[PDB]
Amino acid sequence: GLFGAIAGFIENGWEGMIDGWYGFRHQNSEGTGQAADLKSTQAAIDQINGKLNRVIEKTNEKFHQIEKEFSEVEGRIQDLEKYVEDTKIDLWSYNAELLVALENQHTIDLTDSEMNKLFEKTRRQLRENAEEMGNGCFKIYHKCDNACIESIRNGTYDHDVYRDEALNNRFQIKG
Amino acid sequence: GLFGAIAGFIENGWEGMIDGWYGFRHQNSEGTGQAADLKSTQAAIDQINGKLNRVIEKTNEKFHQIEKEFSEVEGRIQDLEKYVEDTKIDLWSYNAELLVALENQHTIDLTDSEMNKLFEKTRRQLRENAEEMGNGCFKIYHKCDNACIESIRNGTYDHDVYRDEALNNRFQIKG
Amino acid sequence: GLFGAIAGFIENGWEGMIDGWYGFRHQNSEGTGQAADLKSTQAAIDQINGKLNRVIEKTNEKFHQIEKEFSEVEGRIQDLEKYVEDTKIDLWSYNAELLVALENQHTIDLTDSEMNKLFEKTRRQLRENAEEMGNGCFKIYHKCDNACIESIRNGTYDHDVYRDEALNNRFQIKG
Amino acid sequence: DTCISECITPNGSIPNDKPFQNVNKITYGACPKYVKQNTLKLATGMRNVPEKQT
Amino acid sequence: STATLCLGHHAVPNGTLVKTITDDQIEVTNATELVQSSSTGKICNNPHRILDGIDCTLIDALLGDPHCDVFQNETWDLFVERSKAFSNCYPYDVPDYASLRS
Repeated sequence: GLFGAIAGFIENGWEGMIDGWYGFRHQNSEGTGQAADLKSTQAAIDQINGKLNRVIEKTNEKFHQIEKEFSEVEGRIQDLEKYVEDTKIDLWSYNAELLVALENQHTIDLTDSEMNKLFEKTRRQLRENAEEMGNGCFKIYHKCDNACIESIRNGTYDHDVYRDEALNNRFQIKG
Repeated sequence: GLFGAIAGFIENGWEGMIDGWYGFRHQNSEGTGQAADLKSTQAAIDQINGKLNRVIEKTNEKFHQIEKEFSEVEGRIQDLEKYVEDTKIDLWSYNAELLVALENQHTIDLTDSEMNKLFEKTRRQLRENAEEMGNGCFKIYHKCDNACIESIRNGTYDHDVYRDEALNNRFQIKG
Repeated sequence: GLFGAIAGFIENGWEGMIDGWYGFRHQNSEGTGQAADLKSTQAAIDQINGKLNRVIEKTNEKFHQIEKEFSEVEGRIQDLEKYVEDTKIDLWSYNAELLVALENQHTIDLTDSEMNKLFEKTRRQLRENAEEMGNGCFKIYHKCDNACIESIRNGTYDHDVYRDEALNNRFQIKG
Repeated sequence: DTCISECITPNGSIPNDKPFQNVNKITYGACPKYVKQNTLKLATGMRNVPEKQT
Repeated sequence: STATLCLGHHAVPNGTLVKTITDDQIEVTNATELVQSSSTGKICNNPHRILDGIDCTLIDALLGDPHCDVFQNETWDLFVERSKAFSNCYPYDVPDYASLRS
C-alpha cells in the first residue's frame, strides 16, 4: 500500500473472486453480485508478466572455466582461484538478493495502483450522482439495477442525462 | 501511468505544444488556445536532468591493468586472467542493464506525476466553480475569458469571490 | 514529494510536533492545538525501521584471503592479485552508492505517502461536512470543539448524523 | 543418462529456466548464475488480505 | 431504495510469504521461485558430447596408459573424470599437470 488502496483503506479481502483479479459489488434493487473487471485485471497482470519475462528465462552460457574445488594444498594461486570465484558468488548473490527486494516491493505498489485508479475512475465519470459510502464501497441515489449496472461497469454512464437524483437525498433532505 | 494520468485517463497526445512540456486549453467565449506551464514543466525536467547528471559524465580512470587477449596457450593463469575479467564485464553489464530498467521505469512515474498533481491542483483552488468535464478536460460555469483565465493559469482564482454560478447549471436546473 | 504532499502542497514545516511524526491542528471555538497521530506516524517509521534492519547489521564473515599490499615488484600474478581486488572494491562500491540512492529516494516517497493518505482519509469519512480550506488546512461548518475533535481524530465521525451544517455557509449563502 | 538439459552440474544436470541455481558453483554452459541463497520467491501477483482468522 | 457499489481486488487463503525493500515478510497472492533448489542426479547425454572417463583420467587417456587404449583418438565437449579412476602404468609426474590438463 504505497498508492494506499489495497491493504490500505479497502481493508477487506474479496474471498473468491475467480472471474478475474478485480471488479465491483452492486447492491441495487435486484439484490447483489460481485462482477469481474478487465482493463485492470489484465492491465496489472499484463505488467507483472512483463517484469518477469525480463527476470525468468534468459542469459548466461559459459563453458570452460577455472577450477573451484581443490585436492591438495597449493598456496597463492590456489588462494587466488578461490577468492576470485568466491567474490563472484558473493556479488551475484547481493545482485539477486535485491533484484527481488526491488522488483518485489514495486510489484506491490503496482497492484495497489490499478485499484486507487479505478475507484478514482468511477469517481470521475459520475459527478454528484453518488459517493463512495464512507470508504471501501459506494453510495448511489438512483435506482440502478443489473441492466443499469452496465453503466460504470462499461464506462457507459451519463452523470448528465441520468442525473435526476442529485442534490436531493444528499444535503437537501431535512436537517 | 503508475500515477495513472498520462497515457492513462488523459489519453490524448498534445500534438505540438512547444512553449514547454505542459499547459492547458481554454474554451472560453474568446475561442481557444493551448497555454504553456512552468513549475511543472521545469519541475519534471528539473529532476530528469538531475537523475541524469548522476548517470552521465562521471567516474572511472584506471591505468595499468591485466592483459585480456592472448597469443599462445598457457593454461591455468590464462584461464584465470580470463574468467576474472570475463566475470567483471558480465557483472558491470547486469549493473548497467538495470540502472536503466529502474531509472527508466521511474523516469516515467515521474512525468505521470506532475500531471496528476496539477489537475489535482486546479481541483483544489476552485470549489463548485467547475468540474473536469467527465475526464481529460474541465467544465466551467463562469464566463471566463483570456483575462479571467490568468486565474488558474496563475493560481489567481477566488472560488469564494468569483463564485456566483454555483449550485445553478449544476444539479439546480430542471430535472 | 513524489506523492506530492510533503514539501509539495503542505509547504509548511510543523516546527516542534514532538509527541510523534504526525497530527492535526484544530481551530475550533476552544482556541487551538496541534494534535499527535499514530497509525501513520508508527506506520511510516514502521517501514523505515524495516528497510533499515535489512541494510544495517547483517552478512559477511571472511577469513583467509589474498594479500593486497606488496613489498617488491612481482609482475603478472601481482598485477592480477591487484586488479582482482581492485575490481571488487570498485563493484561493491557502486552497489553501495546506489543501495543508498534508491532506498534513499524511496525512503521519501514513503513519508510523502502517509500524508497524502490521511488528508485523503479525512476527506472521505466526512462528506460536504467541510473542505480543506483552499489547501493545507481544512474548513468546517459545524462548531466542533476539543470534545467534538475526537471524531476524525479517532475516525469517530458521522457525516450522516453530524451533518446539519451542509449546503448552508457553502453555496447557499447570498451571491 | 539419455535426455536433454543444456546445464551440467557435477551434481547432476539442471533446468535452466530459473535465473539462479544453488546446486553447485561448478556449471557447464547454459546455466543459472550461482547464488548463496537456497530460495528466492518472486511475487507474481497482488498482495493478499485474510478472509477470517489469519 | 437505491443501489450501493463496492469495488476491489480479490484474494486467497493459501498465500505465500515474501521479502521486499521494507518487509522481510509479506503474504502475496502468487509468487514463483527464482533459485534452482536441487537436481535429479543424472547427466544428460544430450545436448552435449559427454565422454565417461570411466577408469581413465584425461591425462592417462592422453599419454596412453596400458588400459586407456579404449579412449584412443577420442573427442568431446565435456570430459568427465571419475573418482574410482586410476592410472596403471610407469609411475609419472607432470609438472604443471593442471595446465597440461586444462
